[PDB]
Amino acid sequence: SHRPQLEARSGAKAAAYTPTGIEHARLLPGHTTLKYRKSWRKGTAFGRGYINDMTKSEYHQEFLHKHVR
Amino acid sequence: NGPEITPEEATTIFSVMVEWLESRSFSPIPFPPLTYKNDTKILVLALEDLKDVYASKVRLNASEREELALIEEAYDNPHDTLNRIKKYLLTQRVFKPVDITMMENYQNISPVYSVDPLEKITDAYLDQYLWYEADQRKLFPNWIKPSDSEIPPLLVYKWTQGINNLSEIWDVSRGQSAVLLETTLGEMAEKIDFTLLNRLLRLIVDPNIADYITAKNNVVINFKDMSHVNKYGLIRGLKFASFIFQYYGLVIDLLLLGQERATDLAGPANNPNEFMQFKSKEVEKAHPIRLYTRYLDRIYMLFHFEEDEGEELTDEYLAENPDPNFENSIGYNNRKCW
Amino acid sequence: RGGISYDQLAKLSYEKTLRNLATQTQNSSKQDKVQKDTKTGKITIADDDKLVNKLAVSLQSESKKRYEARKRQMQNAKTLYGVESFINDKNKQFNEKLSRES
Amino acid sequence: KIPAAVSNWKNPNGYTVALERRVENNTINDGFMKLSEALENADKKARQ
Amino acid sequence: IRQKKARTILQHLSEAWRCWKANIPWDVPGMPAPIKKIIERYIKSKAD
Amino acid sequence: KGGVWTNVEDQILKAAVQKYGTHQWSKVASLLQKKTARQSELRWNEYLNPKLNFTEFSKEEDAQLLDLARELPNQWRTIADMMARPAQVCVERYNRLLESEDSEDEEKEMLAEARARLLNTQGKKATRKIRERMLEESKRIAELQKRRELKQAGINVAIK
RNA sequence: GUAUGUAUUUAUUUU
RNA sequence: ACGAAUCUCUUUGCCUUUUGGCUUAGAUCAAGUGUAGUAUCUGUUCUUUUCA
RNA sequence: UUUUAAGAACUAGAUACUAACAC
RNA sequence: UUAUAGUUUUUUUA
Repeated sequence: SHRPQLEARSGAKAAAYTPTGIEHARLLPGHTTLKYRKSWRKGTAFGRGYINDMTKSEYHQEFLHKHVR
Repeated sequence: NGPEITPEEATTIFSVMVEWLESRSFSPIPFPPLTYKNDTKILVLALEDLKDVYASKVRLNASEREELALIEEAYDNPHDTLNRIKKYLLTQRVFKPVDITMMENYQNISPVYSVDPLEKITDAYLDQYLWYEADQRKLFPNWIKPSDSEIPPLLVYKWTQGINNLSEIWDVSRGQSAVLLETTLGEMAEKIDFTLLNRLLRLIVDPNIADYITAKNNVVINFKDMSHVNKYGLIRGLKFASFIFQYYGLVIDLLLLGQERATDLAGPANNPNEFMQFKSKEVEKAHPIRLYTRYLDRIYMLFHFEEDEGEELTDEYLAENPDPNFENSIGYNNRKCW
Repeated sequence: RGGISYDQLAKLSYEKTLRNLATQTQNSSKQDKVQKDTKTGKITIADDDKLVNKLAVSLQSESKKRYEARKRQMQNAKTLYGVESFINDKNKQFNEKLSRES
Repeated sequence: KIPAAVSNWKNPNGYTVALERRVENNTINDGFMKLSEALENADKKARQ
Repeated sequence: IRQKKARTILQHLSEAWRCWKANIPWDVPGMPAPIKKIIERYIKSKAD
Repeated sequence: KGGVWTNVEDQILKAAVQKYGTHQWSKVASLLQKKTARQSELRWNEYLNPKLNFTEFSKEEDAQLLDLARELPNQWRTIADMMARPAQVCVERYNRLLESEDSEDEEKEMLAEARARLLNTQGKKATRKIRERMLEESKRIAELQKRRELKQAGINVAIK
């Protein structure tokens, strides 16, 4: 008994109802009026855009190359 | 995309380790022999090492209980088990999966592997056995030191005493300079490449045991549903995954030094130095490189320079990276604490 | 081959009940208005009480024969196939839908 | 035609299913072949 | 043809997603190409 | 403690997988006694699962084999997939390929347990409903033959 | 250790 | 001869009681003890029919 | 017009689920 | 073991 909804409640079922009279909070009058417009170094062994995707991205692979570590 | 190293680099590296070793005149390890003089001792150690995970616990879960069984018998029947293992290494190449679960730092994360108990017990024996035979035969030279003799802060200390009390660094009379590198190896293991390994281990260890390792890595990895063979990099939670790790970095090192300067640091195998030692001051001064110390990842190096050599470098560098900007001081980084 | 559009099908059934209706009428030869209300907009048609009952009875017997095709189809279909695992009825049903697939 | 769901994880009525509704191409890159055989060459040189 | 075909295709939706978690490459053996496009589209959307 | 695999418990498994699907194993080791998650799924993926390839060699598979396994020193599960052949079998038939070189009681009671378990799909709530509803029907029948026997006395008592 | 749910008709509705 | 109709069966088409959500696979998955209510698993021994 | 259960008696308990009941 | 006891991540030493 979990069912995925297939629907939504038509406003009409509400619309027929009679009112309440409760007053909520956010309806207190505010913004009450509008506005208008007018040598050694040789020793060592060696002789001398935006890619639309995510887990292949450059950033994201940096990030996860930091944090999960 | 195939193997990255290219065969070229491969050959160069291997040859390096080779002339090191033969020049170093080192005898490789034999597989643990059937008649061994030390053996049950070593197994004493490893098993206590597993024991200690569970010393504290009160609730013991299923795999655990499985373990304590496997242990208790292992105490009881040392010649039994020793035979069981030496069998296992001589043969078995295929292994149960492995389990990652990541553990949290609230800032970063770290992988926590889990092996499977028999595989563990073998390993721990072999881990222990490696370190003992190696350090017995003085594999690693001084300068590789997350080592025995020095707990970390003491390592800092003798590293200072190294810095200073070597001859002369503080005479600025001319232009004279000295420069430390602080580094990481980036990914280090996660590029460790088996086919390279199993060879480089054919150097220092019997073809079998090494085989047991290279074939000891690849496993499935089950994180819950997600699962994949591990074909390439390195799983460190393997009991021995320390050792080879150090090993591999040695290869890095014999590069960064290059043969000679290493031969400074080691001296003969007959007279390997203490940490900070040389023979004459010149042994320091035969080269710009004075200290080299590599701790796990971080590499730490000390160059001693005079305007001659150093301005010949900045001749190289500058020559190839002229900056009329003079902005090379922007991204450059030093400490925010001081 | 195949699937028939819901159009052509409705036509074909129209033909079948055509010819069936024809066996009604003709077989009834073998075995042998519109008024409107000026007062209100209602219309009044006069029909025989005959042929209304043949109509209804025909409908009922159709519902019967179809109902019985479906029922006998239950019996046979659920007795026959013995292969796939079945926990309950609906495993046999659905699972035979997965057999209907390929 | 849309196939019918057989989902490795949930089985919300308990229905049972023939396994295969529940349940590579390339080879290697010869970079390998060259790698191991080059390692091999330098190897046998060295031992010699 | 809607109701059953629809809902069951959604079951393919979810199954597709929790594939993409587990990394399952998710090739349903055969299935209309465009619908499969839709699934890829959305699962990208929810993915990001 | 050391076990081996009867085709009894093996069959109970393949039935279980044939219901719960692969990745729910912690249930598949419930029916199955004697065994664990990793044990179950270990033998499953490594052996039992039919999609694996069990067959002989071929010279494709063979020259293929000595090729790959010679190139890659030991990596078996990699090479395995390279053969599309099961791991330890490729290992085995390999070693043989170089070996041509030479010089019913309480198990019937557990099967009663699982065989009884699979057959109820609902969960505690639905069963609870089955009961409650039948109990309602007993209430109806009772209250009826109440009224029936009261009609056999002729006194007619109306229903609530 | 509990939420939660269910029934609790006494005072005669015309043959 | 074939036109028409009833019944029966086979095939095809249409699927008829034919998987109804999400989050970290939602998380977790074994070590106990005595007695007691109730479910059920097996053996043995005997006998193969009708009327008011 | 439908139908037919092998029948009867004897026996112990093992694995069981659970218990605001006994460290 | 008591004046309880589903969510309040249930369980470790110097």
